[PDB]
Amino acid sequence: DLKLPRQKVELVAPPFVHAHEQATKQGPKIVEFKLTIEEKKVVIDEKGTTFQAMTFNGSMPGPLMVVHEGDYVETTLVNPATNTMPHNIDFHSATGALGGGALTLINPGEQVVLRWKATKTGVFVYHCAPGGPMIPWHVVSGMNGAVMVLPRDGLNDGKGHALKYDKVYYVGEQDMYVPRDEKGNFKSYDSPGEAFTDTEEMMKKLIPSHVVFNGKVGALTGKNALTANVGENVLIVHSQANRDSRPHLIGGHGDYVWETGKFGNAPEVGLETWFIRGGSAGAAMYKFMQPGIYAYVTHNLIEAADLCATAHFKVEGKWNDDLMTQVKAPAEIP
Amino acid sequence: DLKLPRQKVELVAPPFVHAHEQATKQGPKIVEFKLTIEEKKVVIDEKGTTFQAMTFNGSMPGPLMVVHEGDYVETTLVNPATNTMPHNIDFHSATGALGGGALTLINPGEQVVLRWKATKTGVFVYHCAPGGPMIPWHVVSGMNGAVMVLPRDGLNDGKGHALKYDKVYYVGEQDMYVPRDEKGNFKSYDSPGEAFTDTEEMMKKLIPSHVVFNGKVGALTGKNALTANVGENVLIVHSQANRDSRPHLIGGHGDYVWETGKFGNAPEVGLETWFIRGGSAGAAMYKFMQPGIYAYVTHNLIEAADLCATAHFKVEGKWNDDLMTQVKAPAEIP
Amino acid sequence: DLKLPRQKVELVAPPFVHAHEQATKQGPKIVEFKLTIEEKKVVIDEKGTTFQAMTFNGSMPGPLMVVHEGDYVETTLVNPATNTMPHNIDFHSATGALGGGALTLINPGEQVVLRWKATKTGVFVYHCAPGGPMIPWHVVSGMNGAVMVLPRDGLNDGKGHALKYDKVYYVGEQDMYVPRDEKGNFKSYDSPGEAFTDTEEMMKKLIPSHVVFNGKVGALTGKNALTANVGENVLIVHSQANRDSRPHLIGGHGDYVWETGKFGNAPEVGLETWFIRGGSAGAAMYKFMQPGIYAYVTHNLIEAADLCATAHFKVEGKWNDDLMTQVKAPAEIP
Ligand SMILES: OC[C@H]1O[C@@](CO)(O[C@H]2O[C@H](CO)[C@@H](O)[C@H](O)[C@H]2O)[C@@H](O)[C@@H]1O
Ligand SMILES: OC[C@H]1O[C@@](CO)(O[C@H]2O[C@H](CO)[C@@H](O)[C@H](O)[C@H]2O)[C@@H](O)[C@@H]1O
Ligand SMILES: OC[C@H]1O[C@@](CO)(O[C@H]2O[C@H](CO)[C@@H](O)[C@H](O)[C@H]2O)[C@@H](O)[C@@H]1O
Ligand SMILES: O=N[O-]
Ligand SMILES: O=N[O-]
Ligand SMILES: O=N[O-]
Ligand SMILES: O=N[O-]
Ligand SMILES: O=N[O-]
Ligand SMILES: O=N[O-]
Ligand SMILES: O=N[O-]
Ligand SMILES: O=N[O-]
Ligand SMILES: O=N[O-]
Ligand SMILES: [Cu+2]
Ligand SMILES: [Cu+2]
Ligand SMILES: [Cu+2]
Ligand SMILES: [Cu+2]
Ligand SMILES: [Cu+2]
Ligand SMILES: [Cu+2]
Repeated sequence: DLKLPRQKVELVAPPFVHAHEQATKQGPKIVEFKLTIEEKKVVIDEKGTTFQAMTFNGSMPGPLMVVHEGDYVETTLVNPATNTMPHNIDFHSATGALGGGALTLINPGEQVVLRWKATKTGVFVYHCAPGGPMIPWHVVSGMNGAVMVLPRDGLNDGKGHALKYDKVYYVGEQDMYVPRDEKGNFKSYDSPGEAFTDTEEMMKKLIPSHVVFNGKVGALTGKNALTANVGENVLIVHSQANRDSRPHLIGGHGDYVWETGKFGNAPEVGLETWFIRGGSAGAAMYKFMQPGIYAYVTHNLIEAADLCATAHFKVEGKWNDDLMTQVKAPAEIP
Repeated sequence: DLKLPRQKVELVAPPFVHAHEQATKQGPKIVEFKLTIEEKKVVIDEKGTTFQAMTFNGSMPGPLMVVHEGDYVETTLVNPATNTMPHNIDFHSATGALGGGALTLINPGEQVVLRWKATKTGVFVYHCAPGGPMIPWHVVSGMNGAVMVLPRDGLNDGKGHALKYDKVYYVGEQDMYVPRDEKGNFKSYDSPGEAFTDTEEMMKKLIPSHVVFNGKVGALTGKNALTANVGENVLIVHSQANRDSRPHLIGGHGDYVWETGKFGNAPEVGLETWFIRGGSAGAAMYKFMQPGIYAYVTHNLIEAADLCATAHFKVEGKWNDDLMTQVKAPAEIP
Repeated sequence: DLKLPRQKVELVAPPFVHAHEQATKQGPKIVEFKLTIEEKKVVIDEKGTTFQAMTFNGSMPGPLMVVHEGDYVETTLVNPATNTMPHNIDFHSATGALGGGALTLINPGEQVVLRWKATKTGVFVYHCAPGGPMIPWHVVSGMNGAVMVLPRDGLNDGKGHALKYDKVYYVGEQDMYVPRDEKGNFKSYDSPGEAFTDTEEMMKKLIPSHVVFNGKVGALTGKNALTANVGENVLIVHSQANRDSRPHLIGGHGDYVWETGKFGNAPEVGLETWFIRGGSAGAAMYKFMQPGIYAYVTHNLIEAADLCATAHFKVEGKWNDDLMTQVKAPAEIP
């Protein structure tokens, strides 16, 4: 009965984002996505700590889905028989049925197809939510991602001017709760079910052992640093499905920031640090002015430096001595 | 000397709100309220955990008081002789004398009458604040509520359009600190005074044992679910006198949100999750589009699902398949 | 090559702020500041608890630096040989080289001179950031302050009207992590290096032992209360380099608040409590209407009353009975 064109999207792993238009002359379509749930034991730090992860499409965060206002998002959610638990999906962008959660509960061996109309613009969390105490556990195990619903005319600054990004990255931040044994070492478990009792006990005390971007300490550093060039406008979408975060680009700013993440509201300008409320996504754009390394952090610096929540940008281009210069290099005090 | 008409209000227990006008053709009046303090041992969870509560009018939160800009709010605060402690009241809506606290300290057996002019619009916390370390203790024991100061022309969207709600609910969120004994069971106490030493020790560690709406786990579920119909615009006032919260309506949105709670500022639009700073009230309105059950939570999902901070809405009306539909019910993977 | 006039500033200790113009007819200048790092053991509470502090210019917070948009800020950072550790400086107001941190690392016995162009208006954090796990440790040891970059036309309300303050105060809030011994007493250490292992262990658990303004419990009370008169417009700049805060003026309001701290955005009006994201500064102005004592707090009241985060204002002037009056003093219940 819904007679619109269908478009398939090939999702890509974060922090990258599948190809899409900002402004578009397309009208509404049914945009088709597939998410396959994977439960897996992963390594989350450089010491080799393991973690019983539960993921959409194998990644933490789940991939960014991008559509336009008035599109219909049709998701095939697949829970292979190789998984152990039921799962579902709640889209904060969607209206009704607990975001879709009440229509998508699938046992191992099942799949389901949900369609929702993208009536609200912005960046939004999606996450699993199977019921009761399982809700936080599946979310903090990694089962969360985001979806971006763009205006058909692209982004604007609330003063009539278009804001076009040259690239977009998705940084998903994950609070993780890994219990310790008596002597103080992190515990390893054979299954998510086996990890549950100790992990819930820790969860209820509200202090994570790790806070990471893209699923691991250091994920977005070295070979996998984010990149830009001087003169490039970069959009950084940041999500946190369970706990607050305060993003900050060290050596830069948020030129235009939607900290609550919703494009019906004008962006704020010229921020140092912004705030992602737990259960939300927000977005910040910045035009790089200087080359070199930047760190992108949550500005609880204990979390950033000690618990895992640091990414890098490596930026190419020409240094601008008008903006900053070392007038006198380090020298002995006279 | 103040020669205005007097109007009595009969307060009602949360989450309901006493009858009031949004837009009004009344001019300023002296609006008369009575709050009677009650210290009492209550049950706060489905396991039968007890808690030494201290309340305005017997409830957590204290009732919502509603007036209009330029009204004078005249409160008779009563501390019956059956209570054990001194108490007072600080209105964040008021100007001077620590919000009224410096003019309202009453021993058991006393009452006091305070008047303040409602010069600031919005939703505001009120709470007890007797001095020193007693301040946090009385607040986290339950002695907090809110007051709404409406513009005389009612609410607007900051773009010239009236925003009229069909109903309003007040959700007061309470962080509670219940100590445990050596074997890990919650402790019970014979009096607030007896609970104080153990409770303060826990308080200073900044992790609540319970986070509840309307005073108890499950208070706003089952028979006492919040209700609406498709097409109804519902205002949800949310307060937290001591600790941050991040409200979220699962399956809905905040169509118009004043997260800082103050009507001199335009609302933000189309939010997924909003943020109530500890020590404040905020407000969100939503027009329901779909029938069914919704959950209203703080979106720290550990707090929501595990510590008590979940309410339900039951919504009547016709399902809208354009907004959401289950294209294919759960089935075996091909 | 940069041929502008040079102006020296004599910094003053917080909460006071060096003399400056709001609106100015001066054009851009090179504004010269000197910061001398001091590592020192200090007393942080009325019980005599000691703390291994690391400071810019001897104070926590470091002093407020005030310039105008388009000025060049030239800082001589000095690390005397009497210190033990390397240090540097990151300005959130600056563009490039990790805010200056990558250009300012100095060993004991060295100094460095950094210049940055003040292209972003607002209040901004500055802090030390020597690398890795040292970053949070130096910040939570006290090595943070703020810089205010004013529009050349002064502040405005976003509706065309000037906002001129009669005085400005800088409240720097510091989360401190002081370990305890087995019997529960705070530990003392002979050096910052000796304090590091125990202090890091505690830091990673994300619960401070103390949260203070101006470096000590009670710093901004008694002789050192903040002051005002009825009719005076006071700007309160609040910073927190590592952890969120929720300022509140008990008995007052935020008449105009930039909670994200950036003057390119209009202020919000009529707030009760505002929110300083960790890693940022914000600012609130209030015109006092009533005499008497006010408390200025973070409205986690446990932190305010029990962990140290309370300042006072003493305000002179005439009481306004229209705004507030005690209709009936405390009396026996009829
Ligand atoms: O940036 C959103 C903000 O901008 C305003 C103009 O101040 O509206 C603009 O953006 C709307 C949503 O994209 C457009 O529909 C509108 O035409 C455009 O002016 C605000 O109304 C809005 O809050
Ligand atoms: O919603 C408050 C927001 O709306 C504006 C118009 O953009 O003012 C409106 O609301 C005021 C307060 O109710 C009215 O007095 C005013 O007349 C009306 O236009 C903003 O000024 C305000 O921030
Ligand atoms: O208060 C900042 C806010 O005000 C507006 C007007 O609504 O611009 C004013 O402030 C700018 C920055 O100081 C001035 O350049 C501008 O001329 C003045 O109108 C907004 O554009 C801005 O967000
Ligand atoms: O050693 N088990 O906690
Ligand atoms: O500047 N950030 O640590
Ligand atoms: O290298 N000292 O001047
Ligand atoms: O058993 N008392 O903590
Ligand atoms: O969608 N909320 O868990
Ligand atoms: O029910 N299985 O297709
Ligand atoms: O007594 N040392 O922790
Ligand atoms: O009103 N403040 O506690
Ligand atoms: O002092 N009693 O009315
Ligand atoms: Cu799941
Ligand atoms: Cu959710
Ligand atoms: Cu009390
Ligand atoms: Cu208060
Ligand atoms: Cu340092
Ligand atoms: Cu920083």
